Amino acid sequence: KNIDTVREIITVASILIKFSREDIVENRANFIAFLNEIGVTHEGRKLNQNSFRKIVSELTQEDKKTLIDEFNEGFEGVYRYLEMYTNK
DNA sequence: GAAAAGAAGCTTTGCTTAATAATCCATATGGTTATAATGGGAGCTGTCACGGATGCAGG
Repeated sequence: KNIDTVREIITVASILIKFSREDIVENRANFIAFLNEIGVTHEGRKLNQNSFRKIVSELTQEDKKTLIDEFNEGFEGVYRYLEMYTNK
């Protein structure tokens, strides 16, 4: 379904903020322009801000859990250091 | 083949918020006090065994 399109969204976000290029995620319209030029596609077309908030909105809680769990896999070296000093 | 229906793509719009005028207030700094006002205080008090460096002295 659309869940796979969201998977490529967060994966491109993972590469994007992983390679020290941050400022293009927090602003939204330029980010959607970036996603449209790299050629992601939900239902045969480009991405609208309404369409973006729908596809983020129309979404299941367990799938969201799956997406953040998949997202945390690249950022493992940060989290091991993060929790090694919090084992109280 | 019609017709409701929902998205694509424009707009607004009530709300927010970051930039910036205004103001006030901590802060520094200095001055200025004209009778006279003339040597401190805890110091521990019940180690101790060695040891080397002064220290003093007579031959």
